Amino acid sequence: VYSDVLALSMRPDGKEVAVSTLKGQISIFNIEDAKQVGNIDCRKDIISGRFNQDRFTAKNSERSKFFTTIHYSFDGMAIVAGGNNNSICLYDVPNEVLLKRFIVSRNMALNGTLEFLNSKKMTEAGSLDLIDDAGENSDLEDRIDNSLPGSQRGGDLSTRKMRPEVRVTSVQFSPTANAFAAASTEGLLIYSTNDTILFDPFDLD
Amino acid sequence: TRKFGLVKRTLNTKKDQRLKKNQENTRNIPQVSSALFFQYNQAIKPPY
Amino acid sequence: GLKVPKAVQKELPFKSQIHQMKPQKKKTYMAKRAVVLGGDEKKARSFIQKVLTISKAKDSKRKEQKASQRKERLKKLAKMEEEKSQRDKEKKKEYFAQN
Amino acid sequence: LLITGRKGHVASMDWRKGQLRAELFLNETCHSATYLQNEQYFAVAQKKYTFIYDHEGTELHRLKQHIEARHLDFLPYHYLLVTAGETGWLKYHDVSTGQLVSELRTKAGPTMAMAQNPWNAVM
Amino acid sequence: AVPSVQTFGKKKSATAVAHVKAGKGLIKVNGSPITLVEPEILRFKVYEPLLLVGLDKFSNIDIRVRVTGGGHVSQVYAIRQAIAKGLVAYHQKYVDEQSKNELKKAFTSYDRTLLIADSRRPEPK
Amino acid sequence: SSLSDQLAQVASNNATVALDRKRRQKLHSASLIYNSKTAATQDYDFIFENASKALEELSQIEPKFAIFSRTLFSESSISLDRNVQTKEEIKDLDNAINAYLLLASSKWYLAPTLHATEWLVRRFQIHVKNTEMLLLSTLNYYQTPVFKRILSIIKLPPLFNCLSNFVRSEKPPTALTMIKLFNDMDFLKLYTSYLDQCIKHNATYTNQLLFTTCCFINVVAFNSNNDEKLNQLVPILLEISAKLLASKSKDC
Amino acid sequence: VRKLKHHEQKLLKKVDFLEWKQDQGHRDTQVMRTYHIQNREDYHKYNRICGDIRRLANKLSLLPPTDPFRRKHEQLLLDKLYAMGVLTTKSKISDLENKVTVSAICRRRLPVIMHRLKMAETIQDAVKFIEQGHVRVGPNLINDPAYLVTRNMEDYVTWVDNSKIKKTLLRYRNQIDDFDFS
RNA sequence: GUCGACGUACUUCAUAGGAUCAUUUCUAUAGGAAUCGUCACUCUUUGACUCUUCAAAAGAGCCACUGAAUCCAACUUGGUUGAU
RNA sequence: AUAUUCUUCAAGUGUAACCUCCUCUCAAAUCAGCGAUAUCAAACGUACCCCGUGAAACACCGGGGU
Repeated sequence: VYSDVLALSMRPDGKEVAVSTLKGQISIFNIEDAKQVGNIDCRKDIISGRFNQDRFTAKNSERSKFFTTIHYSFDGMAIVAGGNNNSICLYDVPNEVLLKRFIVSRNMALNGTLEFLNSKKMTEAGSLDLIDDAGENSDLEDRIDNSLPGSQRGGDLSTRKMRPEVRVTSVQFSPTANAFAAASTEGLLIYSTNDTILFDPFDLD
Repeated sequence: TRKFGLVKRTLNTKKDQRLKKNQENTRNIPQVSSALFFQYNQAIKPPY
Repeated sequence: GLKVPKAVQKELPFKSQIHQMKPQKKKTYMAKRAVVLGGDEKKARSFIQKVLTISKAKDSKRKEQKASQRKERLKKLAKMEEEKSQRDKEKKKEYFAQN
Repeated sequence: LLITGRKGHVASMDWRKGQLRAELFLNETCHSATYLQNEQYFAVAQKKYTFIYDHEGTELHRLKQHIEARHLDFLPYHYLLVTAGETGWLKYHDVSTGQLVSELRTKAGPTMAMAQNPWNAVM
Repeated sequence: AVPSVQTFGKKKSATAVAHVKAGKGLIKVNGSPITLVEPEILRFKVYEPLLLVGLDKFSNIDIRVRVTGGGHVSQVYAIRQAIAKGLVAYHQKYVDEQSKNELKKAFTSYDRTLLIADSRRPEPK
Repeated sequence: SSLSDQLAQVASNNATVALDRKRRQKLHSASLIYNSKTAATQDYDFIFENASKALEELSQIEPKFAIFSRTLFSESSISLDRNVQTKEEIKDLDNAINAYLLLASSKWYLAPTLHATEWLVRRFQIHVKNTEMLLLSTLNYYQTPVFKRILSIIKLPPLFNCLSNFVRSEKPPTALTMIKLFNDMDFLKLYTSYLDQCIKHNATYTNQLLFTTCCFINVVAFNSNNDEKLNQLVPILLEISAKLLASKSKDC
Repeated sequence: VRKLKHHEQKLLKKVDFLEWKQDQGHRDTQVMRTYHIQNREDYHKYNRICGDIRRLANKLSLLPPTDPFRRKHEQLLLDKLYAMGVLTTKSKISDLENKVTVSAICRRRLPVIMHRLKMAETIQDAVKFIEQGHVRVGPNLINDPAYLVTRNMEDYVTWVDNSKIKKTLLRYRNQIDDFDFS
């Protein structure tokens, strides 16, 4: 394949393999042959956050424009992908076009949400979020910064000295009822269609 | 437009002049005497 | 001189890539322009190249003369170092023969 | 004049004329500061560690001691920087030698208010 | 300046350095047109990136290709690789993106060896 | 705004206030006649002797300077600093000095006005406080060596930003750069309010009143293309020439 | 202050405003410069760990030598402190008290490793490239300069793909390939 | 087969006489020079501050209004009785 | 002094005062010396014709040129 692949998944047919490379693009291979059926392009329709401590625009950072998971539906006709970005996708497999894009969360508290930070936070020396408000707090137990220096995704949430990142780690479809669960930073999401407040007719006269 | 790799300005010790230990910062060949021979020393005469 | 194979010369790290200037073939405009003073200046430009040849070789022979007598002097010097090595052993028996 | 932001300013302005000696942006919180012995050497009370700065904005010392400092004061005939933070203790730091003179257990809890006595140098 | 894109093409030990720039529609190989490639039976093996996608998409571009190494055949697999890569990496740069995924799906269904180097690294059993 | 922008705004308001000795040895050292080393070593008492001796010569040339020896050039007006006095009293010190630089500007080639204004420079700080009426009174002497000295002191106002490359320059400010001054629409509105102030005292002299028009002609000349620029220009120029015809003087 | 005179000297034999015994030679600044580390408290955030190595080294030295706990237990630890790469060799058991220094743990920092692997020219310039976002570890790019990197993970630092600084490198060898959009 | 005994051979072990700096006076010695509320000028060293080269990289992003500088187009003036 | 306050002395593998060694000296990189594969120019060397000097020497005098 072209770049580093990560997070494979196989169709329940047993005849196709869906890949998520680092260039963003998701490719669909055959197994009995080595050739590929097609690939679907995922670098554009991924929403990426600018973090608070960043120095680049959210448009041209290469943090989150790939997909660190993929899971075929049990129909074998749709892929749900999710990575360290803010967004989840639903690609159609034959027609090769995404269906709907889901923003996982809208929190200023988490880092990877905003495409564009506010400008009034930027004081001449630095963002007004990176300033430690920890010493202002009334209790002792809040003020004690025990964060290790470069601990990323570490043991406790205190040991970051950063806001938690937005990432959707692993995504699977449900077996039963058109649901799929994406495991987020905020916690495991569940999307569904159990409403059916929708007029989806078939063969009306 | 703030610069990258900024760091808190702090005191150089190997370079600063205000420190006590760092406050500090023509050949000469004496002619062998016009009296002297190789070792004889031809000038000394009594009285000594 | 040593001639590095080009397959070695190609995958070298950037710090050490050997600078080998290709010869120029198409005549430059500047090498068709510049004036060379001939006649009297040629007799006074041959001569400076004839003096600096002498003073480079008179140095590099006399500078070789020192490192010829450097080699002789340290052989004479180590012989005096060896006598002060062995005889210093003999005193520290004749000292500790008393003790 | 010396001022400190609760978030990050420390500005050691000359005040009558318009000159500006040092402007330090500290991303730790800061509570109070005084000039110690001249206009030249001042001492902020950071998030945890009272620092000792110079007229340019240089650090001169990261005081390992003085481990909380809400209220900070100097008294000028003894060269004796005094702190009393949210830890109860009361520490006097003889800033000419650098030798901490006396560390005093207050026994009464977090020091809510401190101000020197000029005539007497008791506090 | 001049919009260009450089792509490589590699078979057995033959490289293929295809500069692609916006131009008038000439396609050269080693300072010679592409209608004069040597093996004369495998000339349609290098007309594949011309004729698969359609010869209209070469009307505005130049394809300067120079090759070294290889043999008679294993250079023809290098110029068909670097023209396919040099065409499909100019539409993602200086022309439209939806052109590129039309091309990358066109060369794929025909022969994937046009794009990625089929590296026949050994296997021990 | 930032901190250092606001904290340099305090510096302009205390530009004259002598605080340290080094602040005094920079302010007092600049003057019209003496160089920078010999100026700092002399009292106001020394300067007042040379001024009041010179000012009595100007009173002989015309009697109008006799009044200023009662108020500004008097012996009691050595102790008064500007900075100590109230806001109403400073505007009267300006309105004396503004009335002074009208009478001073005419006799400006002469040596005694150079020794006369210098005490009014060095004691009354007119090279910092009111340098508009200092420069507008002496704007016609740009070729002379006395205006080259006047440039070598003054922190230039925001309206005279055309001359800002000629401060402490070798050669005098050239004739076209004087036009780039008058080409501005705001700098003319001074030179109206300077002239209508200057006509009311009926002391407008011949060489001055030429250099007004010889700039006011060229401003019409440089703007002869832009018909919008001329349309906004004649509330400035024709209101002068209306008031310039009301003069008793035939020369105006 | 003044270069005080000879009679001023003997009364002020001990005063100094810049250098204190509390301040401990300014060792913390002196190694903050050599490795260019951003925030000040980062040193003593390591030097609490690097001291905690020696306190576990000391009490494990106070056990008797033929104890199959003690023989197992520091060799269990030197496995980890070498995998993380703070110490050069695994053989000596007294590296664990003598060679465990902060400057040892402060050179498995990411910008030092980008200067060791000759990625950036200097060590300040590597902080300049991390903060701008050109470097990555495997999938995800890394943005804290002060990322500790395991000796095992030291294999995987590269320039982030399609960057303007990995594009310039490939132009020097005349080996770009814009199908990668390098 | 290895280890003693003896013989041989090499390696190694003790330094002393002064002077100064070391204690917030005083290193122990009277054989040693230093107690002053400063005002200027010169010269040198170091530090910021604004641009900036080897030499890049990244832009807290987008709009609206007003101001300026450069570069052509145009016009005017000077210019083969000599512009650069 | 009439259980606390104050005072004297003793003891503590008591010590966030105070002494001391470590918490620096890199599986690093630059700049300076040195200097190779190379390059441009000039001179000099070999052969070849030409010009001056000279009365003249296939000139043993100088010069130019390829």
